[PDB]
This record gives sequence, structure tokens and C-alpha cells, in this order.
Amino acid sequence: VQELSIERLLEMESLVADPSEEFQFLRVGPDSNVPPKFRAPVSSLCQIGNKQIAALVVWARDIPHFSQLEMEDQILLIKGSWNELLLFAIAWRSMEFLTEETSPPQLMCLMPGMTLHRNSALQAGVGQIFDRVLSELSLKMRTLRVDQAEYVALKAIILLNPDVKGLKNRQEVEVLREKMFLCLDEYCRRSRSSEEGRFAALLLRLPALRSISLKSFEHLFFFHLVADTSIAGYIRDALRNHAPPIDTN
Amino acid sequence: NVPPLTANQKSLIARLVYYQEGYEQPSEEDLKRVTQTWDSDMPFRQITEMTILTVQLIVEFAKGLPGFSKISQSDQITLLKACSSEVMMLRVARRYDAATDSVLFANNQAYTRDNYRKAGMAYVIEDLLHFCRCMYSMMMDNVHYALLTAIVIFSDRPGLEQPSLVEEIQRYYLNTLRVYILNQNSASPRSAVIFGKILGILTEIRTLGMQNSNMCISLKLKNRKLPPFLEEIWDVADVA
Ligand SMILES: C/C=C/CC/C=C\CC/C=C/CCCCCCC(=O)OC[C@H](COP(=O)(O)OCCN)OC(=O)CCCCCCC/C=C/C/C=C/CCC
Ligand SMILES: COc1cccc(C(=O)NN(C(=O)c2cccnc2OC)C(C)(C)C)c1C
Ligand SMILES: [Mg+2]
Repeated sequence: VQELSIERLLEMESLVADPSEEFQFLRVGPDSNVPPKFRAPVSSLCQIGNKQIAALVVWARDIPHFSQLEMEDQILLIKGSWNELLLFAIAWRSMEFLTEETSPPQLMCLMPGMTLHRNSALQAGVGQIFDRVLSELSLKMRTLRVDQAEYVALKAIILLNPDVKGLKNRQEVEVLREKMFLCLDEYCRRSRSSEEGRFAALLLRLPALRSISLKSFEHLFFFHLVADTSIAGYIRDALRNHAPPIDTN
Repeated sequence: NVPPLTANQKSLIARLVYYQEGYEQPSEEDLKRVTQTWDSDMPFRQITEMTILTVQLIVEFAKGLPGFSKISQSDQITLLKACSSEVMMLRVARRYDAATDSVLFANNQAYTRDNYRKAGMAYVIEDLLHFCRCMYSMMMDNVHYALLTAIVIFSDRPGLEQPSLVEEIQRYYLNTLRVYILNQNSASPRSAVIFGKILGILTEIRTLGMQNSNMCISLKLKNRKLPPFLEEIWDVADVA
């Protein structure tokens, strides 16, 4: 029995998952309105998303007191957070590729080996989402000087959402999110004592992340890239069958 | 002990609760005017007519809000367009009756399960009722609710000319809510929890505001007549 804290969540970032089992959360599918010329690139990007979705489930599973939740609720929390947690990780990685400290940012870190260029997003018609990710999230967190402790705490608050529809034990999810609110306020008060609006400033990025996440689904569903009928089952099988994370000493 | 509320913050709280109570209920004179503009189409009319009236009350509340005059006219319309649907979700959720598990709007004829099922939007009311039950469990007083409403209006929206200015105005209401929760709870550790759960509503009303935009587009595709004031305030495209 361990305590849900920022210190434990920081240790969980070092753990790397073995994605030996792959689940097709995002796939091109038949009769795709994606032009065939760009169909192979979109499929590649979907397989990259699926890998990061799989590593996201392994991370959520080892969060303290997350396994003690009902398996129905564990599926619902990951089902309603994977898109927002993906964009939040993309924005966190994209902070390094920012221009300077009047041209808009041009690079976005899909993955450590990936940068999606702004012109490619404009051709795909997702340039508006592209810029919001880099401005409302990446650039704002650089201005807010967000460290990894606050970043991993916001990740837990995004996942542990008691307002998820269909939960069996809502109040069990509340206690975990309420504990993360206490951990976040304590870190903001001892580190940056002068900044008294930082606790709200960090949390004000979550509504911005939601609006961006919902807009991504509109493009994802318009191109029939999501298999929503099978996502709930993939998380169930990933929570049970995926191997424990590898550790870096 | 606990940092107290300043004279500016105590007056702002008293001002917000004062005017939000005046716009809780629509005016009887404006009640009959919006109906004279335009198979029964009665459930769809009552829901839209009450939405027009309540949105009009939201704009009047937002225009008389401290800081709304400091921003440009183009930024005023941008904030009014975005917060209209989301504040509507707070107005309706504020009138949730736990005993009957429904929305009691005194009129009690628009926001009902029966009118939404007859208007074809049977799936929508259950998503609204879930947000009503979730927000009802928070037990916000009129101060939490009024300060939250102002925080919604001065939120960072896409297409703002002066985002740094609106952010300073929003922070002026956030700190009022923060100190109010501190004095209310005697600086107990739970002050951040109550302050955090209120800020969590900002995230959830983004989804409901997005569902309203998708519903307005679906109604425009099915050739169902949406009122003109609601089509302009939310930028509903005349789509085929
Ligand atoms: C939150 C989850 C994140 C995981 C995202 C990973 C994979 C999902 C797919 C993402 C695609 C981003 C676009 C990358 C460029 C693709 C190559 C390209 O130039 O296509 C142009 C084409 C123009 O065609 P056309 O103009 O119709 O045809 C022209 C003539 N044939 O565009 C297309 O063919 C359609 C592409 C479908 C894009 C779906 C966007 C969904 C985005 C989700 C979140 C990511 C946001 C960052 C975006 C940069
Ligand atoms: C999740 O809840 C949703 C989701 C999607 C659409 C609606 C809706 O019914 N919206 N409409 C209203 O009149 C209305 C009623 C109550 C409150 N807010 C409203 O609008 C902001 C239409 C203009 C008729 C579409 C609602 C209530
Ligand atoms: Mg006022």
C-alpha cells in the first residue's frame, strides 16, 4: 500500500512499457475518406498513437490506488482520458521545439523520434488544432515555467475524472482526484511561494486541453480513424495482459 | 490566521450575487416578445424560447461585469459568443431538483424529459441531467456559482485580440474565489479541493458547449428552424 503523491508519479515516468501486445485504437479502415496518396502516412501516425495509447494504459495501471478501483471504472477513466493525455504529452514534448523567447511555431513533437511540421497540418486541414496545441498548451506552459512535478500531477488529475459518465463508484474516483488537488497545491506553495495564482493557472490549462481534444475527435471521426466500439475492450485486455513496465536504474 | 477578503472583494461578491438573482428569472414583458417572432413544434419552441430569454439575461449580466468595459468590442463579442452556451449549462444545472431528478425552472415547461423526447433530442437530456447531478453534488452557494460564472466569461477563447488582458481580468475573479473559499473553510487543507473542483467545472462545460454546437449543426441539416438570435450568438452555419 503506497501513497498517491507527486514523488511516486515522478518515479513512474522513468518506467518504460514493453508494447509487445498491440491494440488498434486508431486505424485507417476500409473506404477511408483519407486520400489514398496520404493513406500510408495516416496509418503510420495511427500506429504511433496506438503505441502511445498502450504505454498510457500501463502508466495508469500503476498509479497508486488505481488498481483498487473497479475494473469497470478503470476502463471508463482510460477511455475518457487517452486523447487528452496524448495531446498533453505532445504539448509537453513540443516545448523544446519552440521558436524563441513574429512567426507562429512550426514544429510539434508527436514522439521523441517525430516532429510534425505546420505545413503538413495545413494540408491535412488541421492547422487550427495544430496552432492551439502549441499556443494554448506548449507556449503557455513555457510561460508558466511548468516543471515535471506539476506536469505529472496534472496528468493524474486529467485521468482521475469523477464526472466520467457511467462510473460504478464515483466517490472512489473523487478521493483520488481530491488527493491530487492537495498534492498540487502543496507543491505550488512550497516551491513558488510568491506565485499565489499558480494553482489556478495550471488547472486553467485543462479546459483548454479539453476543447482541443474534442476538436481532434471531430477530425478523427470525420476520417473514420477511431474504433470506438473496440476501445473499451482493448483497455480491458491491456490492463490484464500487458507486461509490467521496464525500469531504468 | 486566514487572509481576509478585502473591501474590493467583499463588494464584488455582493455585486455578483445581487445581479445574478435579478437575471435568474426572465422578464414577463420580454417573455411574450420573443415568441411573436416565429408538426406542433411546441416542445422545440419552448426550449428555444427559454434559451433565447436566458441567453439575453446572460449577456446583460456579462456586460455589467467589472472588466467587461476594458476589453475591445471585438473581444466582447468573442467572449459573449463562447460563454453563452456554457453559462446556459450552469443556469439549468443550478435549478436541478434532487427529489424529482429534473429541472425546475418555475415555468417548468421547456427543459423536461417529455419536451426533449418529442423534439427528437431524447439522448441530449440525459447528458444534461448527468451534469446537473454532478454539479448538484458540489453544493456551491450563490457566491461559488456567481464567481464561477464570471470566470467562465473571462476565459481564454480562440480569436481574442488581447488574451493577456482578459487573463488579468479572470485572475481578478479567481483570487476572489480563492480567498472566499479560504475564509469559508478557515484555511482548512480542503480549500484547494473545493477550489479545484470548481475549476473542474470549466473543463466539463467545454464538452457541453461543444455538444450544443454539434446539435445546432445537426438541426440545420435536418431543415429544422433554429431561432435567428441563437444562430448568430453561436455562429451556426447555414449548412446543407
Ligand atoms: C490526439 C491523438 C493524436 C494521434 C494522432 C495520430 C494519428 C491521427 C492522424 C493525424 C494526422 C495529422 C496530419 C499529418 C499529415 C498527414 C499527411 C498529409 O499531408 O495529409 C494531407 C491530407 C489532405 O487530404 P485532403 O486535403 O482531404 O485531400 C487533398 C487532395 N487529395 O490529409 C488527410 O488525408 C487526412 C488526414 C487525417 C488527419 C486527422 C487529424 C486528427 C488529429 C488528431 C490529433 C492530432 C492533432 C495534430 C495534427 C497535426
Ligand atoms: C448537454 O446538454 C445539451 C447538449 C446539446 C444541446 C443542448 C440543447 O438542448 N441546446 N439547445 C438549447 O436550447 C439549450 C437548452 C438548455 C441548455 N442550453 C441550451 O443551449 C445552450 C438547442 C438550442 C435547442 C440546441 C443541450 C442542453
Ligand atoms: Mg453585473
